[PDB]
Amino acid sequence: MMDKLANLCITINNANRAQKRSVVIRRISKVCRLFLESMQKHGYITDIVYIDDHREGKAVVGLSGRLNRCGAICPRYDVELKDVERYRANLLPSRGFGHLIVTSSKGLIDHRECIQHNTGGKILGYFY
Amino acid sequence: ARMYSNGKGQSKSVTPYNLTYPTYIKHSKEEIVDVILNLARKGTPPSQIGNILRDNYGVGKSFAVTKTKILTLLKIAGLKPVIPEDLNNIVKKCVNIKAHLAKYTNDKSSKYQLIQMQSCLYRVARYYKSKNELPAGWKPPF
Amino acid sequence: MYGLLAARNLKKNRHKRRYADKDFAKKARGDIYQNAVGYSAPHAKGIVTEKLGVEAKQPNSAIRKCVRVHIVRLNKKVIAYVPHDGGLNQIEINDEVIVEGLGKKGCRSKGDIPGVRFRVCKVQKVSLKALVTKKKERPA
Amino acid sequence: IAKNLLYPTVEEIKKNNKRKQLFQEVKGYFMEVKCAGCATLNVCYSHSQKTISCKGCSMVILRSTGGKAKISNECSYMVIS
Amino acid sequence: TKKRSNNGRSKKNRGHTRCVRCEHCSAMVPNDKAIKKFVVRSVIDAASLDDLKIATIYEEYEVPKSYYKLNYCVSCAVHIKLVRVRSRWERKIRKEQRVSA
RNA sequence: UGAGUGCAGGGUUCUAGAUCUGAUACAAGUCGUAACAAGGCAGCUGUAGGAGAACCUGUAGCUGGAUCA
RNA sequence: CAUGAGUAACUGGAGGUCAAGGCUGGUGCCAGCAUCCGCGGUAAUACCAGCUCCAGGAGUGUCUAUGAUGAUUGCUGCGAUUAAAAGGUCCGUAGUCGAAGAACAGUACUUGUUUGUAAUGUGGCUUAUCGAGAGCCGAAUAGAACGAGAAGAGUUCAGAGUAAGGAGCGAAGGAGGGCUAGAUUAUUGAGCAGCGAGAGGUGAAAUUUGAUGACCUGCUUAGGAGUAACAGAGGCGAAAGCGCUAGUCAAGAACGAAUCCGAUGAUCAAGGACGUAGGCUGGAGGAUCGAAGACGAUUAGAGACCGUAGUAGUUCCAGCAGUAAACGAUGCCUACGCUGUUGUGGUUAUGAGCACGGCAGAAGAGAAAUCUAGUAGGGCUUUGGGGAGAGUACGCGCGCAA
Ligand SMILES: [Zn+2]
Ligand SMILES: [Zn+2]
Repeated sequence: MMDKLANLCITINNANRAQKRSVVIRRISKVCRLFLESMQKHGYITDIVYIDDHREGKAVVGLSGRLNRCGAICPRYDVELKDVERYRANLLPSRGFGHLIVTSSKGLIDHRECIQHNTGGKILGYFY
Repeated sequence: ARMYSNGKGQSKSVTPYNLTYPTYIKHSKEEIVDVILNLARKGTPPSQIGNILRDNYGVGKSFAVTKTKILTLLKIAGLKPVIPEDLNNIVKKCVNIKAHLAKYTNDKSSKYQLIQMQSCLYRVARYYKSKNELPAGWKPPF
Repeated sequence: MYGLLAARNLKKNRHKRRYADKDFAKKARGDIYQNAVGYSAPHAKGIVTEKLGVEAKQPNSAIRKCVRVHIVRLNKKVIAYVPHDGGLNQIEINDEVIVEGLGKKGCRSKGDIPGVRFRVCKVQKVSLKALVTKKKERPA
Repeated sequence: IAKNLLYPTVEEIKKNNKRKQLFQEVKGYFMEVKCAGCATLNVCYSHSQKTISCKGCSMVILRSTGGKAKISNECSYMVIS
Repeated sequence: TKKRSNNGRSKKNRGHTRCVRCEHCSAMVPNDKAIKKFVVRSVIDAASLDDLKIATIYEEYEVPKSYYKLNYCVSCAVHIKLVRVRSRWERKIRKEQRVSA
């Protein structure tokens, strides 16, 4: 079976390239919800509905014009606060915009919040 | 996909969204519970119990009335078999293939099918003898 | 092999791959100390035993002047090249010469000279360049 | 979102496979069949795996097939669940 | 480089096929690759039908025909000129040939 | 507690050897011409015989074929 | 501080890479030069010298190890249709990797405080004419002690039941396999009858066979192989492979649907089973075809190609062996993905679907040809690293040998 967080990313990336505005995503987990909810806070996606089908789960989402790309990293590497900027420079296009998402004892947070809260964690994914 | 061959079939049957109580039916709870335990004592497998309840007595999925599953009811009544019914059906097919090959020794296709069947037996055995459903030194009837 | 707890499998695989590199292989598994000049020494002393000449490879047309040297440190006998214009005239039989490498990665032939792997540097303790250009004289 | 994607038309529902939908659909249902002549009522399942005979008169009322089962020529039915 | 998408033969979803023998040289060729030719030939030539009309005892007569399917290997088909070499765009055109007589 | 030294064996690394047999380089020597064009018997892979030498012949396969028919 | 004075550059280069001369004289594939590419056969900006330029400069050339060049070792970050490169097919242990929902616990994980670094190195300031130097300051790696947070990972549960798996039910489909009993012709061989001179074979002919009656036409028989036409970009099987008709024996794939159990799963060193043909050990048999061997022709020569003939093999039973251009030259699970058309088997609100295919464009991709090749840090195994020598030597394991 495919990784659920990988499946999420390819589904939205392809649909964006094909110039569609909305998609249905077919297998959902707890961190998939939290990832989508992160993209909504930063205004990359607009509307979210979750379907409680008793068979795994599924979501319907509206895409914005601001989303260029997103992706998951596998495996989920452990990082000290000293390490995160290395990954930031590898993944993101510019020092000015975009988000690298990290899981922590305080939920999902971005590479700026890591400095504010003074915490590393595990690397999860990115979008710009 | 399938475990022993290159199959990718998709024929299944849909489970309902909610289950309710089958008010259209023409028997009580206690009658349905009696019908099950009779069919059990006569020696029918629990998958066949389900088929009869649907087909003749008119109850879907056999749980909406009882709030309990078929195999659990048989354990409450004490009618539990010595071997789980899945492992039991695998030993039967092995015996059949060995009885064919015993008289038609030349059949390379049947030889092929036996080694597949035998592998599946031990994979199932190792499941049950971890959940304490079989004695540790159980061995096939062969 | 890309799993988070896969480090042992990954390490053992990647180590085995390196033997496909000629460089790593020779250092590991070949005879790297067989040569007069190489891993062992930058220069080698030896005594001249015969004077010799060899044809250049095609398409060039020449006779190249060469010397048979007995190497003190190994007791092998080897061929060496004598570089300069009138150079062969500066050497007698039973002279001592110091000998040097041609500058390739492994010991390999250079230019049009087939199968010769070293060149003369000094004769009787003095620079061959100075001898040929008449800047200095034989010790006598 | 699009209305077309979140709320399909009933036409679209009926063209899709029973699993490949936003919510999966049950296709089997129960019916009350009445026998020609004796007018007794029997509960039956559509898609029956077993042949069924009328209570009392023992006329074969329903025949099992590879798909949806076949009601005998004269008989009639109503959906109950 | 690969010259044809179908490898020059009609086999798909199979391992192996029956062989047949070439009419001209008896070489073995796979059935799904062999060049095929159909023939329907009158027993009596056209230049005799006007004599047949006075020779026959019957009120009317229908001449018997003879039927054949012939098989050829590539070398023979090219040499006998059943098929010819064609340009890179023509190679893709597929059309049924006439039955011979 | 034991150095030294007898006598048999092993384990390693080097080296000699009548004679045989590989490889590589041979300006251009001798005999043919096997491959590349339908290369003058279309070529190639496995296997088995045979033969101055390239190679030839039977059997099953492949098109990278001279045919997408 | 005071006295004299007027001394003080070389190494490598100048055809391209690579800064800087078609200058003058010698030499004529010689002598030499050249990391690489290349110069010289009498008109050499490349040899040997003169003269002018260039580069660095108290320094500059060469040889040898190593780091970089190098995404040519690839964690970040390469490749495997045709350039080097996916195991012939399955089973399978160690190993690496593994649903949704509701809850729980703190050893990894991350972080605080405290320990843990003289020199060196790092961030600074101060004094030797200046600059290295010297002197003083601050923080620090890995490792350990005690607390904290709980997203991910982990453990459990069942009024939960995967477009995860296995068991089972119903109607049906197929050259899938083993066994038993039958079949229409055809090719050879014998018997007998009719006839009375040639048959065969080739591009053209000769070996060869015929008055002991050939050839061709009848009737009888004896064997051992095979299933024509229908027959296809049709079907079935793990692959190798499977085509006459009945009867019989096991298991499998797909489809329909409100059946049952509940994580039983993916991939796989070692280990085990199958594997066209040709080959080998023993038995049965022997029609046709035909390696070896023998002739007739053709040629300078044919040992070959062609023709006549002929043996092992080619068939069956019981085994060994283990290779193929075993190829769609494209590993296995699992995803996301445009349209039109044509098949095969079930089901159908007759609108369509599900499994297995063929074909034609598009968009992307790619060195192109083209597309099993589009998108992508999903999981696991095999595998390549300029030609040659070489898939060869030595050792070892299997095999009767090959
Ligand atoms: Zn009735
Ligand atoms: Zn032919």
